Amino acid sequence: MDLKVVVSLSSRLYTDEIAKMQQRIGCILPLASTHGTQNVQGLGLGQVYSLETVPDYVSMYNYLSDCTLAVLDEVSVDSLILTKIVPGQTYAIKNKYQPFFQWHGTGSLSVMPPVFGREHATVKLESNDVDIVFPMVLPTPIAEEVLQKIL
Amino acid sequence: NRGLYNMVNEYSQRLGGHPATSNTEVQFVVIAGTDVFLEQPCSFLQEAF
Amino acid sequence: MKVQGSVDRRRLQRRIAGLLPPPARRLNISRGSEFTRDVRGLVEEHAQASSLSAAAVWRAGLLAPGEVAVAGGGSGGGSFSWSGWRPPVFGDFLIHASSFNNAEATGTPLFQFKQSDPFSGVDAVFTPLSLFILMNGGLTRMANLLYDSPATLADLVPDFGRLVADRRFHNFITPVGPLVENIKSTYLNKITTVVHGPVVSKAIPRSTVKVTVPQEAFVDLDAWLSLQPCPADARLYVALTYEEAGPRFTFFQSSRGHCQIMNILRIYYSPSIMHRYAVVQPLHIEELTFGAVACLGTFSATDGWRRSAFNYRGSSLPVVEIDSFYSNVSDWEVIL
Amino acid sequence: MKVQGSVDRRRLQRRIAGLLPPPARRLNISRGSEFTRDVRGLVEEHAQASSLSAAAVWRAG
Amino acid sequence: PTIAHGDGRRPSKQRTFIVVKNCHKHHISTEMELSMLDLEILHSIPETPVEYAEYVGAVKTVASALQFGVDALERGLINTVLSVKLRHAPPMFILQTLA
Amino acid sequence: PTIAHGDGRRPSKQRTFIVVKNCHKHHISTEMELSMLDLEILHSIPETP
Amino acid sequence: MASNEGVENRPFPYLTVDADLLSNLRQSAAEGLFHSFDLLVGKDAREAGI
Amino acid sequence: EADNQIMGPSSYASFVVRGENLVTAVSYGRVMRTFEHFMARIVDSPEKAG
Amino acid sequence: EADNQIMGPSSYASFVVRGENLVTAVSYGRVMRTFEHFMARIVDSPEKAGSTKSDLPAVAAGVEDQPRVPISAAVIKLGNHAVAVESLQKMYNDTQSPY
Repeated sequence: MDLKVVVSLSSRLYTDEIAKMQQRIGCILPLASTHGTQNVQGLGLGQVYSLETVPDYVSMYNYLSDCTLAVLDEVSVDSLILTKIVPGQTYAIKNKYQPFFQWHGTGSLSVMPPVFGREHATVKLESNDVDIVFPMVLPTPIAEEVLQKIL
Repeated sequence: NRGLYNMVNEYSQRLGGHPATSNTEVQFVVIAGTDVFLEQPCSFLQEAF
Repeated sequence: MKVQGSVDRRRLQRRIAGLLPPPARRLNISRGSEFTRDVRGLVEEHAQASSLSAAAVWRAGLLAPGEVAVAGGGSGGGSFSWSGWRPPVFGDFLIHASSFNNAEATGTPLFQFKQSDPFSGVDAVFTPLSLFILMNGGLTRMANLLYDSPATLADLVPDFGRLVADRRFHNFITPVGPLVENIKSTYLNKITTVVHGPVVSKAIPRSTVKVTVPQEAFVDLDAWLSLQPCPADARLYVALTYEEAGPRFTFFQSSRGHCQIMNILRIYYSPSIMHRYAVVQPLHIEELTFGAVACLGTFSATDGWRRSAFNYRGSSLPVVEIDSFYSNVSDWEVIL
Repeated sequence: MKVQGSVDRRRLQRRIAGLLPPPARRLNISRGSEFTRDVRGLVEEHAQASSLSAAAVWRAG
Repeated sequence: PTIAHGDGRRPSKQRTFIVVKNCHKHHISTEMELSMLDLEILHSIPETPVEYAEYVGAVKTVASALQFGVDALERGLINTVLSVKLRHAPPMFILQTLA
Repeated sequence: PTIAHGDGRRPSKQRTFIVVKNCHKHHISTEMELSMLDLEILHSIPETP
Repeated sequence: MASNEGVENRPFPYLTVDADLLSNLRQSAAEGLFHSFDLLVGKDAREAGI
Repeated sequence: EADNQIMGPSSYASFVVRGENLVTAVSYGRVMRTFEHFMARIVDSPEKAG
Repeated sequence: EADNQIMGPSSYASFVVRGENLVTAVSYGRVMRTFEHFMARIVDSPEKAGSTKSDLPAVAAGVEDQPRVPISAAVIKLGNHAVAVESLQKMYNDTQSPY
């Protein structure tokens, strides 16, 4: 079973933006299409969390529930390689999320939309004129306190 | 303050701080060490006898 | 001629030849033959062990890309879709050796209390009997034999007075799953359970593992309730119940469904809700909650949960045992 | 223990020879000869000018 | 490599270390003086036996100067080796117990 | 190259440009289906016509 | 600390030396004796693909 | 139409890393196109006008 | 002194940077040492094990098969060891510089 997804870029990335995205090599990105070759306009949340219109919490929630998640594995000058998350498989993730929360073994992790600043969730790719945005992954007991307090 | 082996290396391979002059009437501090063939074991311990 | 495109025929055929064949099912049967080389291959299931030799490892097929071993090395390799057998995910815990009694049934479901000291290195893990003595014939005589000086368990949970009062004790306890392996060490034991997977023994000569629950606590929700369907699966549940007498722990079995079960548990606990709500505690802010429920896994209906004794220290305890368990933990749902 | 890392004979033999000759001075005049190609070596002024050609530029110095 | 233990201690898997060392460079030089009279009478030719004796004196002097320089190079090479060793020799009252 | 001029211009020295071009990569993929009946009956020997 | 400056884990044809270098490793790595050193544990011990 | 047909190659032009290119790809990350030609122009036939 | 003399090489072992080394030095910033050995173990003979006897010649780019001479020093034996002992104070004095 093939889980690899190759994201090809229209234009080569700057030597700086490679350093930015490599720092986030192990983390979950939601994927528009489940097919093997893909575009760059798909993976970010820039569609739902965008600079031009007002963002909604209940709109990003509806998206992450339907969407297909993925894990970053390697970044090239002109490429992005991911592996889909599907049932009946065990994955190894890392936590690289700018507001830092400690994780615990044998716990329950939750994938919730970024309720902190944009700057913490985003990596701007000026070369392709898009920003890729990551969902935040909290331990569920932490995610509940954060929700009801900002609410 | 740095590592133990770093200190051991710097002991011999780097001149200590402001050592005294030799074969002079009084002892000045030496900036340029040509003859200088000295070594000071109390700078390590920080103890005087 | 021109080199056929970029793609090369007779080179993709070889590569796709490996991917094509699906696993074997629906073999034809002849009473004359009645046991064949064909019938064997369909039945053999390729155990995953070895004798520790570089040549013997290739024989068994441990060094294979898929998550499960395919025997014969490359031969018969590339099916990758066969009964969706998923290996178990084991968990490793480091325990105070005086906290865990070594004489445990090898299959008993475990529970981990989430400590509140940062950067620790040891964990607190409880059996159904440890939880009995902590929460304070039957379990009373047997649990006290296994665990004397209940103080050492009270030392692990220092807020237990506070937690059961605010009715938030359950969310710091996370179910982990049945025992699989236990190393017996003087100071810090090493316990291995199986979380989210077919509970299977890792010993060298294989033996079937069956999760065991004391019969005093286990309550068949399906018989107490007694056209209806007969489905394949049945599920095991736990209910932590804050009563007037004190917190309590019970296990349940039924194959109805989640929305139904949450209704049957409210009917089952109606006598005990009225009592607490009238005798001792009418009302307060935090003290409103009654209890929680979680699901511990799915086992086969129509079988499982035989009854047996647990013999230790010249005294027995009637215990039920479930076969072919598949550990699968969900979070706690408040019943009230 | 054989020869040396920086051998004196090898360096002194070739490199030293070019640096040694200093500009000539006080050549003695012989009335009998009255002029030689040697006296030209002392007098010559060695002016710096050329013809724009690869072979002439090298000749010019 | 490791040992396999019967205790609970979590095991170290296969481990490898990778170390990198670098060069250090050194320089050596010496100066010599040669007299202009010496050089000029060397590059001239003698016309009388007194000037020929002076000539052989000049050639001996220049050869001795070059030999002096070469010997200085050799002494300096041995000197720099010994000084590198001395730099990297830690003291004995440290090394005896640290070893 | 350059041109030599009698005017007052400041002389343009010998000039050379060094230029660099980089590769671009493209990926391509298709999907095909095969039914389980087809994938099965291919491997079992057929007896009847 | 200053982990690795010129360490390169490219696959090389490594020369096998009988001298035992494995006598001052975790002690030297712990405090610090090497300018640039890298520790590769577990799966990372393999040779990297070219 | 003038000629209504043309001529052209039928096979591709293959490129592989075989020898010193392989050893440089291992030891050194970089790889050279026509390593043999670079050798021929640097060491084999130097001081020759291109 | 158990020996009163030792035996050692009489000329230094060379390093020459001509060939594929030259090509890689011109094209890329790097120079390989024993490019021949790298190539022999990579492309000319892969899938070949590692042995110290097998690799001894390769690591022996030095004194291996260089002429032998006697060198005058005093040797002393401590236990299993045989160690030389020297003093260059004469080399420093006959130049009138501190030892």
